[PDB]
Amino acid sequence: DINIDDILAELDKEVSPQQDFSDLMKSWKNERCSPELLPYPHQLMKRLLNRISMQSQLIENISMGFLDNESKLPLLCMETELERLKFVIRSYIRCRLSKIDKFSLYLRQLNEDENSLISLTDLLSKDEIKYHDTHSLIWLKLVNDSILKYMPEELQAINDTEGSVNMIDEPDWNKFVFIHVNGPPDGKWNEDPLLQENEFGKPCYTVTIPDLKEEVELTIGSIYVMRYEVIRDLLRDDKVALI
Amino acid sequence: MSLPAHLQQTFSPEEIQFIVENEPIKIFPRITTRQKIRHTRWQLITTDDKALNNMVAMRSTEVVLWIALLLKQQSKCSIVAPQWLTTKELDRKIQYEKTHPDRFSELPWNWLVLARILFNKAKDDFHDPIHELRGKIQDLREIRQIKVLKGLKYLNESHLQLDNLSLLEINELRPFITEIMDKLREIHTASLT
Amino acid sequence: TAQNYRVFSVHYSQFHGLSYSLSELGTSSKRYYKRECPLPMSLPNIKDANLDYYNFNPMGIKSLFFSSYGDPCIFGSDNTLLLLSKWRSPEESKWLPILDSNMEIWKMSGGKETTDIHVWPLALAYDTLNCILVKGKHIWPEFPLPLPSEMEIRMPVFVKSKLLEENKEIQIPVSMAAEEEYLRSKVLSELLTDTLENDGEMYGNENEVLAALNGAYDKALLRLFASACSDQNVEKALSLAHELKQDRALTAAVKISERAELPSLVKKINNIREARYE
Repeated sequence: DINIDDILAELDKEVSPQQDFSDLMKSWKNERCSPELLPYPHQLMKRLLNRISMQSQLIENISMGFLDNESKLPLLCMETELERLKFVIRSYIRCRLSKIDKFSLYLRQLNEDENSLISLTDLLSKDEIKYHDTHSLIWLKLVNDSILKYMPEELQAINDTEGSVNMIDEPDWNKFVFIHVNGPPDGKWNEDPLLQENEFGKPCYTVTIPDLKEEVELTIGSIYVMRYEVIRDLLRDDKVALI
Repeated sequence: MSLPAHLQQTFSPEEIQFIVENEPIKIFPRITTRQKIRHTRWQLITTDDKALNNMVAMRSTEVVLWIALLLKQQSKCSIVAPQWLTTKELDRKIQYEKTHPDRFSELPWNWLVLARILFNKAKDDFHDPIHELRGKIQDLREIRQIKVLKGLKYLNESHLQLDNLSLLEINELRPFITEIMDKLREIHTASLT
Repeated sequence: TAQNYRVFSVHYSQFHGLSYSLSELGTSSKRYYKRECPLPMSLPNIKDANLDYYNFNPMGIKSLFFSSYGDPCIFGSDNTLLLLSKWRSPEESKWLPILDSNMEIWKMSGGKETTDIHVWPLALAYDTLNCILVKGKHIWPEFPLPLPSEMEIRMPVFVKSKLLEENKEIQIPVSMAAEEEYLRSKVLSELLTDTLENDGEMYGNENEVLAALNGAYDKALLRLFASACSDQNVEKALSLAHELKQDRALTAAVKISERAELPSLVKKINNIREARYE
């Protein structure tokens, strides 16, 4: 049989608001579910905060025409869509503000560490850099006055890593998370160097979990309970999403 | 903190509903919004506007589920249940479930969530009698709950695989499976030199 | 039946047989397109599941309607939807059987000879019969009217015996599937073309539908040309290439003939390019 389909595909070949919302939903789901503070979607967030400002002005402008068919369902939908969209962004920001609270001394440690692999301004919004730096002084003043004032000088450090317990609470890198194995974000599987076939045909990624010296194959389109430290590189590269 | 404690590592069932309401669903419009060649318009920013400004009464179309429910709240729509919400396709999935103890059947990730939404909001739009659909959604819910209880005998230091488990079935188990596998990992890594 | 100024009537008597008339009465320029022409539609083969219906409707016309584009349709006792083609010019008119809905039900129920299911037609929007699929021992629907289902129209080129041997969900042989898509596209492109030329568009989309519909015709013919090359019937292949519309799609025919190593077809196709360019 002569298989034509590549000739038919070459004959056949003759950023958007709908896409950015789908990246906000990915970001919100991964941020809720991950133990780490993920890096902020800088350009995505600037785009969405424009569209909310322009759309909220448009809904008010259309409501000026109603003073003078004149069906109201599209006004109702444009309004309920802004409530649905503003909720995802509020729930997203309130979630990552909660992680800046937990990780203040760890983020301060990445910022005092001049040799760091990460700059804090890669990781945080301008309003999160504001929240972080000032919530740290507000809390530090509270404890520093209220109880640290009385301590001997070598115990006055709020962030002593040398003591009997480390005071800097780091993320739980090995948290178990549920993942759904997307495959590459492009449908074009042949690009990917990590991906490979199996027996039963089906493709997968292989990852080694180093404490146990165990390889595991993450077959595409299936759900695993898996340690986050093993997933990070696949999650940053969009190969998997957190359920 | 900024985020309530009951949300700190998981989704509320109302957030799992909100995620499912972002999916496309097929509808039969009861309004013609399509203007003839021979007016207000939708102008949305998170979903495809071009599907709604082109409605014609009783020709099917796809819209995002939260708009289908908002139209169906007036008489202005009817919601076409997916093919898997048929008494034939549910009964093939129940047979698959009974036949393969080792696996969950290939139901879509949102099947419990979408069944619960449409049985409450679109109760009149099923071709099959809704009391037999509710009956088979429960038959599927119960078989998968046995297979989950069998799966939890294997909580592990390394991983699990849970191939066709729904988002709502993952979301009830999340704060148990992950909390126990976290203590099995802490007890294990503590033993290492 | 009527739709706007068009009227379509079916006539019957022992002394005349079945016939139809089609009219366009208008606020001015009244015309009768056809008066009492014979109608090629089957009357029933004259238990109470049928007889309680045929006592009520002896002709077995389940519905009579115009399509949304104003071409007459009739759905008879034989469950076949017939659409009248090219009627605006009477010397070129024909009835097209565009659904054999008994076959289209057997196909979707996985090849069971299926008695508990009946179609009840409402309208032909372009390309798709709105209808109730009724279930049970009565042919007709009940008071909480179920949603109109949609059946996509299919030309009756499905040989049930070939479908039986290749299935023993139904899979359709890709030659049979290409033969239907080529025929279905050829009839629909002629209905649109005549509407757009005689009435004009009512939605701006119709010219972009027609462009997309020609695209599905040429892709169906190239999928038949591949079978003709696989069976090395160079003559059948050249006939399939000659009916092909887009000059840009005829490039795919020469590519397929090289892939098949049939160099006679290569030269012959090059003659078609120049002839159609001129």
